[PDB]
Amino acid sequence: SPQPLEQIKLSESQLSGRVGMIEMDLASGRTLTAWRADERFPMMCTFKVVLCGAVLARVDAGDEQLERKIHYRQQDLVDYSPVSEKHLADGMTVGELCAAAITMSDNSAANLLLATVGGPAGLTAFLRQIGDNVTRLDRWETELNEALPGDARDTTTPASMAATLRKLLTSQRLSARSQRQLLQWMVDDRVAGPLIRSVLPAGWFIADKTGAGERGARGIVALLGPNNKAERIVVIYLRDTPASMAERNQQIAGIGAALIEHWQR
Ligand SMILES: OC[C@H]1O[C@H](O[C@H]2[C@H](O)[C@@H](O)[C@H](OCCCCCCC3CCCCC3)O[C@@H]2CO)[C@H](O)[C@@H](O)[C@@H]1O
Repeated sequence: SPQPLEQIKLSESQLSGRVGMIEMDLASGRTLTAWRADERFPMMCTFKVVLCGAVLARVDAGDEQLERKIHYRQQDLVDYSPVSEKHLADGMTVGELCAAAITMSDNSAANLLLATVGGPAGLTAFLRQIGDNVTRLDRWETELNEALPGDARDTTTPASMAATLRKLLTSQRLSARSQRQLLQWMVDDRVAGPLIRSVLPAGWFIADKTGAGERGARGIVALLGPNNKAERIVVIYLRDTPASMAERNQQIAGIGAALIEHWQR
């Protein structure tokens, strides 16, 4: 592998798309590697980590309970609802909805939770309240994945998303238990977690949320480190590439390979 920056460049030229990337020390917030870190990218499903952050802040404040059962109707469901479509009769707890959103990328679960936090405008207000003045959610699932060229809606930057994920996981803005829960939901990702582990060297920690949208948009926010520890936040977004899903996945994996190969840095 080339050095990470060189691999990222190669990825842009092979994908004919824009890559944005940041590697950040989880403990200190040190930015180690940055590429287009201040450019906008569609969040896609990665927004669901922030969403569950807002939910947990409500729980901490006594305005919400993870146990609270939410009942919903079929008319409420949107495209890709693998868990929520199974519980029309019996409902799902707020905590179950969070797990379905982060671990199983359930879109209707995400919308149900969005309802509880004041919708896209409420989640955006929450971002401002934790000092993220860049990330914005404007739409619900699934329109938020539209990824129109140049459209600022539903976007973040690698730098903002990394800083925000660090704030949610470690800054004591959330309670100890809530920080632990948000981390655990990312540890439990079923969409990409088990696949990533299958290709990581022994000893490497992974927790993640992945996202996918239109026009090539792909992304991952992750915690990664050797010695079974979450040492770094890695945020990678791709946009405006015509490439196959498989090659987008491979290119993201290649940037990861470069990070691992050149870790001691
Ligand atoms: O010397 C370091 C290591 O080099 C190789 O490991 C390879 C591994 O065999 C390959 O499968 C992976 O591909 C990359 C897999 C990454 C998967 C996605 C990563 C995510 C996580 C963070 C967010 C972005 C993407 O590269 C590493 C590093 O070369 C050797 O196989 C391994 O024995 C050795 O310990």
